[PDB]
Amino acid sequence: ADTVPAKHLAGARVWFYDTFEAVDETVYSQGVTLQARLLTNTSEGQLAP
Amino acid sequence: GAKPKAQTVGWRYYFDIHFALGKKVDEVCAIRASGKTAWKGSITSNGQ
Amino acid sequence: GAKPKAQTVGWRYYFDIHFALGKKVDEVCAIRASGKTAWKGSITSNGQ
Amino acid sequence: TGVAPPPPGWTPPDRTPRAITVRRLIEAPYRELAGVIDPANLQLLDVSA
Amino acid sequence: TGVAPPPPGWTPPDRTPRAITVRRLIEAPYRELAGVIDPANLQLLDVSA
Amino acid sequence: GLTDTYCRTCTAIVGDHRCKVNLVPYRVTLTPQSVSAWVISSGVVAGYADGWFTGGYVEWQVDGDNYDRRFIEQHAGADLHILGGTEGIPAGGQLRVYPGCDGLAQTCDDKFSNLPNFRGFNAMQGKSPFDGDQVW
Repeated sequence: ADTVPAKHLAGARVWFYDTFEAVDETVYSQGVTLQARLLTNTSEGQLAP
Repeated sequence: GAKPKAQTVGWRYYFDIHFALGKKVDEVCAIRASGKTAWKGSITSNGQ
Repeated sequence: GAKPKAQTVGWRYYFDIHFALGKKVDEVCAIRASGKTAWKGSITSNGQ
Repeated sequence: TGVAPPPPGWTPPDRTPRAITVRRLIEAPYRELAGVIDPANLQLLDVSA
Repeated sequence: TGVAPPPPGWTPPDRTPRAITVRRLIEAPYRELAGVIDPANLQLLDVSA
Repeated sequence: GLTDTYCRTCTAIVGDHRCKVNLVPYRVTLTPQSVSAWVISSGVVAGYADGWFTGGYVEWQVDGDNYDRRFIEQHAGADLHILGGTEGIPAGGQLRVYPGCDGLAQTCDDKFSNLPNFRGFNAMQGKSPFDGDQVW
């Protein structure tokens, strides 16, 4: 894709994001800083922010 | 926009249950659930 | 076209039910439904 | 008495949602946009999107 | 006899759908079209739409 | 003829054909120190932890090859509480006393190390059905 090989020390995390990612449909311009949080969901309810 | 990259239509539930059929038994023939023959056969010794 | 402005995935049902637990009672401790503790506490006088 | 009652009762499941410990944020490269966005809308997308 | 049987039985709910009494028709302004229609299709929309 | 329950305790008499535990090593032969209306006291048993003999029985020879047996309500220090009173117990006759099993898996294994033959079901399932209402 748009990447080049680089050294990865032991313990690096590998993500198979293909078909397993949450996407925000809103379009944002470059240079903007965002703050986001992930809330877990279970049959008992949702995590308190 | 367009169709989502993937859709979560349903979930698959996995459970590990331990149960007893009573006192000593010799052979288990088949398992039937909801009127459908899930498994048919015969086992006479401890195994998978 | 595009995604609908809003989607009706489900509905919330509201019901007002009046029921009696029998003869005079002193205290109600908790309510359990479907194996989950919905409410736990103690009330000794008529109130909300 | 001599006999004692052991603890195990219903053993309720412990759902009590926890906060996510492992996570990450990324920027979507052109691959997923090409594969998920129709050409008509994609072509009008500016370079800064 | 002296005692009489009172009416209340099952008290079935009265659904029997009625015709809507309060309603209105409107024309969608450009705001909702902009917020619900992708730019590629929106730009091709004629002024008379 | 049911003789079957899915509970947490052993559900077996210590030494029965199901427990397969040999009580002969645990046999204790002693001469009681003092006998009362309801309590038989001996100093030898004082050296065991409280409740060691709880659930056991006392067997002694009456005549020939026949023994009459009694029970132990509770064992505390040097005093033994006999079920039904100590009437008929000789004051100087030789008595054989066996221990008792509480039935808990911890008790079964730590004391007798008979866990493989443990007939109880401690934590396999207490309520869990596969046709309930809400698994969560």
